[PDB]
Amino acid sequence: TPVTLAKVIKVLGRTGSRGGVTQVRVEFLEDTSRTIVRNVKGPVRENDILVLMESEREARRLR
Amino acid sequence: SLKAGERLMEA
Amino acid sequence: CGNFGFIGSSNGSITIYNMQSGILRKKYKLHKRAVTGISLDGMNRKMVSCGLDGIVGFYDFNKSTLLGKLKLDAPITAMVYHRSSDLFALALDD
Amino acid sequence: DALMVMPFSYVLKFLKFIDTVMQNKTLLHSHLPLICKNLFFIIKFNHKELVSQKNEELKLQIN
Amino acid sequence: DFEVVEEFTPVVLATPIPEEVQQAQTEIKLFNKWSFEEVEVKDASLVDYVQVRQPIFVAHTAGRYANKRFRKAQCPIIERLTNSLMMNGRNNGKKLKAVRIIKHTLDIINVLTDQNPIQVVVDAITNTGPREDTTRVGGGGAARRQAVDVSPLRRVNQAIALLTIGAREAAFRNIKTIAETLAEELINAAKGSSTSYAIKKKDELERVAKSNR
Amino acid sequence: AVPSVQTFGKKKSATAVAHVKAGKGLIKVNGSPITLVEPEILRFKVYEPLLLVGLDKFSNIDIRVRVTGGGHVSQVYAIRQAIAKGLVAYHQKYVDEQSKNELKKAFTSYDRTLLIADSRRPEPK
Amino acid sequence: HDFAVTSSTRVQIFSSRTRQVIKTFSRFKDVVYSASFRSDGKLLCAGDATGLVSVYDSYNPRTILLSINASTHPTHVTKFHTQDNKILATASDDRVTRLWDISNAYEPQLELTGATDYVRTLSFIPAAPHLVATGSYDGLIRLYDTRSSGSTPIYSLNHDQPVENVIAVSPTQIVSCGGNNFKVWDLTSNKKLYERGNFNKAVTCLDYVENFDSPMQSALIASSLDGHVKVFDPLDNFQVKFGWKFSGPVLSCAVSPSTAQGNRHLVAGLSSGLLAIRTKKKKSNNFQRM
Amino acid sequence: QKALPASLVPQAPPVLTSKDKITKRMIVVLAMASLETHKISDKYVLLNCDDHQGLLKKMGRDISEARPDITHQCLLTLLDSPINKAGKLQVYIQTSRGILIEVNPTVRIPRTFKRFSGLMVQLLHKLSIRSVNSEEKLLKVIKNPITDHLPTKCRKVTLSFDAPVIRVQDYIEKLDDDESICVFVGAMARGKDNFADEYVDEKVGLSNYPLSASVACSKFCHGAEDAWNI
Amino acid sequence: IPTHAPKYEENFNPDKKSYDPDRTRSEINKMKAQLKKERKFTMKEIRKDAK
RNA sequence: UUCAACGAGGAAUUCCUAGUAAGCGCAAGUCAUCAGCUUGCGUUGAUUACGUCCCUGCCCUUUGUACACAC
Repeated sequence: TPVTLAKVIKVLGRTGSRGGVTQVRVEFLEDTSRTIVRNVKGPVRENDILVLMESEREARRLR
Repeated sequence: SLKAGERLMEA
Repeated sequence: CGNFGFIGSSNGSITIYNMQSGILRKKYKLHKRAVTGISLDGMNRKMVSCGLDGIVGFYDFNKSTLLGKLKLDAPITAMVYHRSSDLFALALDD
Repeated sequence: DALMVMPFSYVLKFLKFIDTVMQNKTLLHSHLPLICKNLFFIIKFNHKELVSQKNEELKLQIN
Repeated sequence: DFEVVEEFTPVVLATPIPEEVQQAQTEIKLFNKWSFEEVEVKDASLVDYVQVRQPIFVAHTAGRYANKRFRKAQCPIIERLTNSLMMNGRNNGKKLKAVRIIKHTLDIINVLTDQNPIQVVVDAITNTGPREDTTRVGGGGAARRQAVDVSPLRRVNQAIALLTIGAREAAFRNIKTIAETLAEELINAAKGSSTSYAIKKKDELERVAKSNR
Repeated sequence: AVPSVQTFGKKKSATAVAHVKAGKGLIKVNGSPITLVEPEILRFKVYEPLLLVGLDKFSNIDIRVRVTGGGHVSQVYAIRQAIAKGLVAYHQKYVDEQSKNELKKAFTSYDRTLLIADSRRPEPK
Repeated sequence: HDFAVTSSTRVQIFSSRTRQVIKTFSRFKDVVYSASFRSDGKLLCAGDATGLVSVYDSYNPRTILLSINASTHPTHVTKFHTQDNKILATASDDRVTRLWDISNAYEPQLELTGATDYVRTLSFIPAAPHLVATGSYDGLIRLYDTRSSGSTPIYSLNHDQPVENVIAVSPTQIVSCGGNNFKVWDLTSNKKLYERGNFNKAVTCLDYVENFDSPMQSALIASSLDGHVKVFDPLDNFQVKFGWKFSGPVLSCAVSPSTAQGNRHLVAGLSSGLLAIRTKKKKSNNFQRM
Repeated sequence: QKALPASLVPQAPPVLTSKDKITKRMIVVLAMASLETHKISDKYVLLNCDDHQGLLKKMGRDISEARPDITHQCLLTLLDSPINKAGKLQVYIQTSRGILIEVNPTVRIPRTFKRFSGLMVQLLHKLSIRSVNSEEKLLKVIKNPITDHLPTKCRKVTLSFDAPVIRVQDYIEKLDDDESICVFVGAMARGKDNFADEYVDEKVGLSNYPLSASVACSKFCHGAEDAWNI
Repeated sequence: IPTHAPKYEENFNPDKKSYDPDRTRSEINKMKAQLKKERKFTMKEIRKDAK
């Protein structure tokens, strides 16, 4: 399965996420203008790259 | 119990 | 900086000594005929040498590489480096 | 934060909402600074993706 | 052409220094054997978290990496492997034993697969770290999992953890020791053979995330 | 009568005094050579002040280190600190300042704990 | 400068300057059969009568590096590749040799079958690294291209007697011993060109020397179950030049390799249970200023 | 052309446990078993539907859920199945009170019921049971969750009645050469078949009829025997 | 697969100890526990009435 | 030869964020306490959080006041 890479541009704050899971807003690398909201598990900061097995799915909250 | 942002999104 | 002095010999070899302690630091060997002009940047970063075989050598100074070498059309007799604008003038043999 | 959580598809339909609401000039003028604050933060935050969208419908919408 | 003279007398010392030791002043190799140049991180998003750009002489940099958040993303990954190797109640504190068995396992990684063992362990990290995982979305305790993505520091953390504890359980009561089981684990994880504990665990975590995505 | 220089290297309770003076090039820790410093896996932790800057700096000076206190790894960290800042102080006082701060730049680019220890701790959160 | 002798259930590395056992490998369960060094001389493979190839590193008998579990039959010959470093060829009493990658030591990377009875020897061809010549007790030196299927030889050389050893002299010609003679085979033309039968009983083993300090530029020596080890010169038509007689039937022999640079050895191990080594050996500063 | 093995004398199969996470096997998990003990004053018993009128109602619970007989008759079926003799199975059970018990293949579970009751009392209170020959330890309470003990490559399905019905033979030859199969079967008298939602990715069934517990076990075992040629 | 029989006692009781088949080592363990509890209770009581 | 325990300890539960957890020994025995031990002292020294109020709780405020600008 072809995988894609996406750089964090903004760690979303004050979302009501479940603890240990943080929403994040990533823009792609093959077209560095379009973004998608993902939600990651470990510690994340800005401008680091993370690996999306799919990109056809926006993230809701977790709670 | 939603919050701001998702209430605005569903609206 | 006042730390380095540069000697250009008639057998074409630049030697770089320390002005405080008086010992050889480096030794560049590009030219084969007499080196008539040596100068260095105002930031000690690129040096420029000109010999009377008519090649101007451009070296990096911190790294000991050469950045390039330009062959003119006459043997060069004198260099003057204007150091703020980074422009040096050569009195050629023609 | 409420305007930063929402993705770009919701930003595009937010622009559709603003485009419809400034035809009804009654509730445009009773909510002018709120519409201005929200709309300018939305496109200021999403400016990089908005100027990479290619659709004359949205171009005429913004105008 | 052009050549620089920068030493002007052959350097000899009164204390005799071994020839390979004074050969080590032209390039820093790990244990004076394994070169750090041409060691790339063949998976992006993990470059800037597996650190191979400051070469070291031994995996015992006593620097302080646990007082800011992502400061352990620039501990050299050989030393992160070593520190993760020295953990259980039996082997706590014994960093010199951990460094010595890391030296032995890089020697036997190279003698089995005749390539750079730092490149082998870097490929093992970037193949082991899972790229997706599940959190348990609670609902008070409704047993349903939701697939999340996973950040690269967590991928390097869980990569080193999976590799080291896989080497422990693979050395638990067999004839092989921790150095030989870790060598087998790092080789199999580097090529990605699905015979290793580590990438079988990665495939299970990624498959469960694909399931309840 | 001789140009000489004394520095100190410390980790937890080990402490190492290094005397550097002009000489033939011999580096001696506790009387024995530097190539005998056990635990023999950190001998390159002791060596890296030499290999970071070249042995042509040590070709004209002789160092001696006296190390007391501490344990094995605290003693090798005291030795490497004493050697590093002793070479820097010798090139400050008796060789030129350009080689002095070239040595400081090389050691600080490798790790500044060759030159400055981490000394007073903890933090009361 | 060191050599490994495979007796029963131990392998002893002797030194070529003291001729005493420097190191020994005794943790085999049954009779160890073959023991050879890798081409880098860094590790040592030993095939054992239980079909367990165990490769240690040389000069460290305590670290068994990996134990390939080959066939349930006894594994009788184990040698690394001479060009490649990470492949090990083991033939066994299963009438099938196997090429193992020593990284993936679970399944054999290639399974060279095709021989009808008791494959006892491998050999590699010394310039083409894809070319494995194997020899069995039915005669019939098979040889395999490893890029192909590998279950069929590309051709077969009919030594009529059951072969005991096959070595490779040139990149082109190989020598097979078995029965009272040995034959040499051109390999580019699939064709026999010399045969010497100067023994009474079966030639057990061969080995070959090149470029060493000698009047003979090449030398093939042959060991033959009747006491004799003889040296044949490959440049004048494999004529015999010298020989030794020993106190019993000689089962295996070897000499020091081509670059020995010191005390040079000929070793022959007998079926009687003993080992025979024959070696050839090799004022004031004021006054000086005056 | 292919030779024989070097030894035709048949070895016993290697008995597998949780200390071997490599070998392909069949794990059978008896979920929601009713294994609780209780005091009489002087005596300890295992809670039945029949040893009491209202000990279970004094404890609060209902009497229909105290059925250790059905996990007994599942354990008998699994350990007399030929796949257990061939050594391709091990039996984990987990009590409705959240107690995980590992069951060795080498055990001889007693055939009558109250012998099994007296076995379960000592297992639940001593956490371990040795053999009469006392050389190994063959019935033991181990630590939750079960995924710490299951093999690292193991597809975990659960058994029910309302699910897309499969055939066990082609279902087991679908999975590959090192993947095991962990089959959560419920040992309840009745209940929702959701006892293992957090471990399982596939919820399947075997028939179109209301299938008893040990009949479901024996059906899956016989399908596995046909798929693995036993 | 070999098949061992499980060793367990019938009418198990955890609160009672196991029935050792020796009446002169189970007896010494019983009376060691008895002297320990009676000695502990005895000297506890005499030090608290001393207090 | 064959008749007790036991091969890292279940359910639950407690504590813990850098010279920290843990390993290791060596001394002392300081008017209370402690030797069925207590307190010092060094040696070796990590993994993972360093975010969040989603859960469990605890707390605070609900005129902005305190002086501009802004909200």
